[PDB]
Amino acid sequence: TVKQNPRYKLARVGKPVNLICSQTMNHDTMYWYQKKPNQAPKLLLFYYDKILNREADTFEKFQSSRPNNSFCSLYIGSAGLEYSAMYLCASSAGLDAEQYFGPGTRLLVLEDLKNVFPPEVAVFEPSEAEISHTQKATLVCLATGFYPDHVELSWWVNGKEVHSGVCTDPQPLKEQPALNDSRYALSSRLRVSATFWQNPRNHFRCQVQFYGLSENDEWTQDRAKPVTQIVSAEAWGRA
Amino acid sequence: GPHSMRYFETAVSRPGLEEPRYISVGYVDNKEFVRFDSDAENPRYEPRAPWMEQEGPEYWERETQKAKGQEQWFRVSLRNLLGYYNQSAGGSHTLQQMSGCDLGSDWRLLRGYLQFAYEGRDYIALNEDLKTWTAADMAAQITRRKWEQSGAAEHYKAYLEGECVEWLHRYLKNGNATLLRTDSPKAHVTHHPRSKGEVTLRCWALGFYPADITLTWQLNGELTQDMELVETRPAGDGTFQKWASVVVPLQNYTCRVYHEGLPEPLTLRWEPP
Amino acid sequence: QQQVRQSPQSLTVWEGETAILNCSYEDSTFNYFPWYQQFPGEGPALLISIRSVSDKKEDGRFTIFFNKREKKLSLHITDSQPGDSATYFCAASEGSGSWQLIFGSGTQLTVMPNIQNPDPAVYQLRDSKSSDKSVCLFTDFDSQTNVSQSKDSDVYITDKCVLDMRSMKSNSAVAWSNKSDFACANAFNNSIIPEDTF
Amino acid sequence: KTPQIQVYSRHPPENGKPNILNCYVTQFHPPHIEIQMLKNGKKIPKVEMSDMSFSKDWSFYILAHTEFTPTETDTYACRVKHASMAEPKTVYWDRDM
Amino acid sequence: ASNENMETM
Repeated sequence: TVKQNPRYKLARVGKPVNLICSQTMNHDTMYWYQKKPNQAPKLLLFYYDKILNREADTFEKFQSSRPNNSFCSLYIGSAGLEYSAMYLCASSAGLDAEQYFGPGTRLLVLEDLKNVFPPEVAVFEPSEAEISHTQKATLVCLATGFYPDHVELSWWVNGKEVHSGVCTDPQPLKEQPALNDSRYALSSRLRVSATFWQNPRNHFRCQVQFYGLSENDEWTQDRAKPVTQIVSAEAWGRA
Repeated sequence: GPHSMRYFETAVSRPGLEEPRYISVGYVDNKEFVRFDSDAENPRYEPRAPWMEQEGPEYWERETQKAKGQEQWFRVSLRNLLGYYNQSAGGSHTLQQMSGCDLGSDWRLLRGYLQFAYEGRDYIALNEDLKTWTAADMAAQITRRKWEQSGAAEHYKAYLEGECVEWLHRYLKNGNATLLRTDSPKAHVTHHPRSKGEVTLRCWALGFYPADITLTWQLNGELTQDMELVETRPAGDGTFQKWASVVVPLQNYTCRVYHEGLPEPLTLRWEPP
Repeated sequence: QQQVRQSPQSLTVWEGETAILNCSYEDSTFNYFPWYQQFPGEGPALLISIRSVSDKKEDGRFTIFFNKREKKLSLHITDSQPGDSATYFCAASEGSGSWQLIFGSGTQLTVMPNIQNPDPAVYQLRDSKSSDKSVCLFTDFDSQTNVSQSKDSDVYITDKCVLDMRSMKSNSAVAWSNKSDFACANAFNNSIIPEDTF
Repeated sequence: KTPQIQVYSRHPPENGKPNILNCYVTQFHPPHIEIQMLKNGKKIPKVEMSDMSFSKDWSFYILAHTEFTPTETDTYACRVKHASMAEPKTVYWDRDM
Repeated sequence: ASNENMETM
């Protein structure tokens, strides 16, 4: 109902950031909240039609722009380590009415983008013993060597996104926890019927949406630019 | 000719009530022309001058929508000031605003005005240059810091030089027969005896428009603090009244009347018949 | 302070039971008290709200028990389902300013599902490429047993995950390592149910 | 700010000829104020009050007027109640001022 | 015509 794209935003220290939020409800008031990890969402600023209001302790750190009533944006310039938090956008019909929140944009600010890497997606075919012991077949997905924690996993069966019989880990594991700036690893499970996996025309794809570098983002390394890309792994059924 | 357009805004908080009272009063050449009130059955910008009836529904709806936004601007600003001064949530608070410009000679813009007030005292005001702010206290300095980064002064300057001048030119054209109207005062001297052998000569001035008048007593040449004076009071029919008196011994003294309605300044003495 | 404080930090309860989520406020002028629910990778959605006039608000299973004399709130979830597993937030707003909602830290709720027929087994899953990778899957185990991280940087083991499958629920854990000759029997770091391999 | 009161007639006072008695209240804050026009110590019921307005020095001003016929025996006054004053200020009408 | 204020106090 209240749009907020992208779901994850990445930026370097000293570089400006502009987070966009939109609503189709034709609301007069649009709010901006800061959500720190395991902390209460604190109100930063709001826009009533044309009028802008900023909190006495918030201002000097955050700026705000409004092209039209349907949109609202939060501006950061320059970005620092203390800005690394979840940014929620609220929407209300009136100044003293119920608030509708967006999905939120998770912001992570780093000193250098040198360690930023896209994921390697791999699909694992169900075990023959699993189809023999039980009348079910589990497909295991594996996203490896990605930095930062900015990923969106989704299972696609016959071109359609499936949510039933799908389980993704709440937090990915650190590949090397002994050192900082370590790449993450996330796994997923897709349980389908034994007869469903036996059909050779049934398509199974594991799509992983990665949020990395953009057009404005500067890259000086010999290695390929880790742009906001989609990495997928597909597998067909067998009897 | 001295011409000016002004907008006198007020926001009064009510005990416990979610919505405060917002009143916006418009003035052209010190006389009222438009008025908005949130207390009314149907809150709309109502015409207060007879020449203001010329405007269609397009003008009234646009001004009412501007007032509705201002009604909420004053509501939040009033609550933000409670946080600055660290005052109690329940109480009577007042936020006032004075905005507009003076034309000068001839229809060009002379001076820009934008002032704010809290609890009757000064808070924040836009300077003569229309780019810098004057803060009366440390709470106003936070408001100044907020408006300096957002560049609020840049857009306030755009109104006072642009829209404020443009609209005042239209109001002077639409309303000319009643706006440029001048009424000459009725002057007379009264006798009031006292003890110790003294008498008070009161120089009257009745039925005059505009309120700007000068009444001075003379002892052949110049009598400063020893002369009694009262504030210019309205009669009720759109005209004004004022008098100046002086304590003299048991006598021929001169009174001077200065008004734009009269061609030559009035010089008058007492009788008796 | 305001504050707003909520208790506990994280609450875990079994399926079918009643979950109690407590909250406390300092400002007595607070009148509106909304409760928000957010799922992982999803924003807070309005679940149920309560005003200062009333002391009880019912909406099927979800109920708020407001107490003005103690300045505390409590959210009761009768017949807890695994789909309720989300972070619950509580806000508060006074008269003069309804736009400023003072939120709490939140309570992370975890509803453990009832496993009707547990069949724990470790399965060898091969890749669909060239290959050469292999993944071990410990599935259909009870909610009671726990899986350890297996104190080694080379062996990667994930936490339990419950699926739905529409036709009716099973817990699953993924184990993989880049190390050559890594057997699926290797899960000897945590206690498991005696069953089942090759 | 303590309110400043002035009691006067719209036209010059004359016994028999109907007139309008004004009560110009100035220099006060907050704008909430109570104005009562008196005749021989008794309050006048029909008193026309102007809308709320303020001056350049942020001080509020209000004008109250009533229909009256002047007589040499009748006394006129204006009682003003405000938050800045402990006791209400009552200014008596003088035809010489 | 009246004026609409920018940022709040």
